[PDB]
Amino acid sequence: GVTIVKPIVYGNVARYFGKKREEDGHTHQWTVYVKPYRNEDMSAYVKKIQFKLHESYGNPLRVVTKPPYEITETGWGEFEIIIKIFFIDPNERPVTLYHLLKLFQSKTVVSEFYDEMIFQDPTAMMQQLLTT
Amino acid sequence: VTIVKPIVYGNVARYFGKKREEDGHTHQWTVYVKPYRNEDMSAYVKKIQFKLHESYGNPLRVVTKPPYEITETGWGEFEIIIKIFFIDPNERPVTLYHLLKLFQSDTNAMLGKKTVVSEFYDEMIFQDPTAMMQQLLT
Amino acid sequence: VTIVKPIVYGNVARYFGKKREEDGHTHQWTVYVKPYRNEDMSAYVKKIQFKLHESYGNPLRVVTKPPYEITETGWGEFEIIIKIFFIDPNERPVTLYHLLKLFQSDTNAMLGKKTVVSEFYDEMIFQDPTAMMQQLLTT
Amino acid sequence: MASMTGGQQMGRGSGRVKGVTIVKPIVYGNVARYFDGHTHQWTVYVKPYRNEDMSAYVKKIQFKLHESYGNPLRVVTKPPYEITETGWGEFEIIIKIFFIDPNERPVTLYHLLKLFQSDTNAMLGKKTVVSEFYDEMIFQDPTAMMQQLLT
Amino acid sequence: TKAARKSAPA
Repeated sequence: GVTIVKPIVYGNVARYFGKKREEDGHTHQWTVYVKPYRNEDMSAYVKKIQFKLHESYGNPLRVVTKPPYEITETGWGEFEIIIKIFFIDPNERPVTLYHLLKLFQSKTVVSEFYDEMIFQDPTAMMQQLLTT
Repeated sequence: VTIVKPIVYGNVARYFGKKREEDGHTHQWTVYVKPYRNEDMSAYVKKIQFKLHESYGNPLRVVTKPPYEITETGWGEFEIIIKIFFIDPNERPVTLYHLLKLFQSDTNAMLGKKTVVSEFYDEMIFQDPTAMMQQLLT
Repeated sequence: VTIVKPIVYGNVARYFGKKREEDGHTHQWTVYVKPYRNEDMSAYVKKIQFKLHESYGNPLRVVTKPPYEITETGWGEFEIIIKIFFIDPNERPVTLYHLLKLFQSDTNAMLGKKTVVSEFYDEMIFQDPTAMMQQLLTT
Repeated sequence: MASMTGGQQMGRGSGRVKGVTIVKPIVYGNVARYFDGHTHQWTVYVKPYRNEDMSAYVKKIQFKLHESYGNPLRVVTKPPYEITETGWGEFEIIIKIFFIDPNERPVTLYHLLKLFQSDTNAMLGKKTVVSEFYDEMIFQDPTAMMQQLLT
Repeated sequence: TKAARKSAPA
C-alpha cells in the first residue's frame, strides 16, 4: 500500500566538430544519459540501462550496467533513442523512456528532461533497495 | 555569342509513415537536375555527378544520360554536391550545393501538402562558346 | 534526550590533464566529512579516521581537528572507510563507507565541468547522551 | 486581510549570554594567476566553510594591502568578500572582519599572498595558484543580538 | 574477505 518516487534526469549533450568528418561523414559528438535528480547510487536498485540507438549504428542495443549511465557516440543525424531501465528485483517491470537525440540548437547543445520512476507497492526487497 | 539554359535542381521526398525496421530509413527521396523547359540537355551535358553522404555506398554517383535523377531511401538530411560536366572540355564544369530535404515545414504541413519538394533555380550561361559547344547548345 | 547532527561526506576530485611520470597518478582528490550547515563539529568529535587503499603509504589517516579532510593524488577509485570518534569515549564510533569518485562522466566533461563531486547526506544520532555529551552537542 | 507577524518576549536581557559559545568556521586565502608591468593577477577572499549568509552578522571586511598599493585599505560590505589586484610580489595581507553588533570586537586574520607556483603543482595541469586556510571565529558569551544574528 | 578492490579507468 505504499508508493516510492525516484526523480531522474535524462537526455543528451552534443557538440559540433565544426565540419563534416571526411571518413564517415559524422558532424557531432554526443552523449545520451540517465542520472538521478540528486546524487545517489542508483546501482543499488538498478540492474542495467539499455540505450537502443538507430539501426545505422553497430550493436544498436547498448547496455550500461554501472554508473555513469551514459553512451557516447558520433553521428550526423537526429533520431529517437529508446531507454530501458531494468531493476535488481526482476518482479519490478522495466521503465521505458523515449528521447529524441538533439544535435542542433532549438557552445554545446543540451536536451534534458525531468522524470520520475514510480514504484507502486514495491516488493519488500525493492522497498529496501530504494531506501538505502 | 551568349546562350542561356535555365535549370532547376533539388529534391523530392516522401515519408514512409514509420521507421523501416531493417535499416531505420523513414523516407524515400530523389535528387535531380532538370532543364526548366521541356528539352534535352544530353547533347551538351557529358555527365552529372551527385556526391552523397559518406553513409551511402559508392557515394559519388554519376548519371550520364537523362533523367538526371538519383532515387534513394534514408533517414537524415545532408549536403549533396552536384557537378555538371560538359561535352566540350573547354567549358568548365558547374558545381551546385544542395541540402537534401526530408522534413516538411510546419507551414507546408498545415497547408496539407503531400510531399516535400526543395527546388532551386539556376542558369547555365555559355558566353562566347566554342564552335563545337555552340553547335551542341543548338 | 535525542539529538540529531546532520553531515555531508564524500569527495571532490580534479584531473591532472595527464598521467604523471613519476607515480602514474592522474587525479588530485579530497575526501571529507562536514557539518550540513556552517558550524563546529569539533566540540563533540574527537577524531575522524579515513582508511585509504592499501596502495597508499600510511593508509590510516587520522584527523584530530577540523577541517576533517584528507587530500591525496592517485589513479584509481576505491572504497574509503570513515570512522568518526566522539569526545565521550563510551559513545560508539560512527562508521561511513564512501566510494571515491575520480573519473568524470563524458556528460559532465562535455558540459565543461571542472571537478568531480560525489557527496552524500547523513545524520549522527545521539540517543540519551551522557550529560557531558549533551553539553558538547548543544553549545 | 488580517494576520499577525511574530511574537517576541518582552523584558528579555540584551547583555552577553554567559554560558554559550558559538563557532563560525571560515576559509580565507588567495588565488593567483601569471599573465603596466604587473606579472600576476590575484584575488584574496574570505568565505564561510559551509555556505551561509555571513552578511547577517558581518558588517564589513577590511583587506589591508601593501603600502605600495593606492588606497591600501580595501573594504567589502557584501559577498563575495574578495579583493582582486595585480602586482609582482608576495606580502602579508591583514584581514579584519567587523560585525553587525558594534560591541563585538573585530577579528584579525593574517595571510601571506602566494603568487608563485610550487614545482609539484607545476608538472600538473594546475594553472592557478591557491593558498587557502581554515579558521574559526569564536564568539564566547556572545551578546544576545549577536546570538540571534549568528543563528 | 576483509579487503576491497581498486580500479583504474576504461
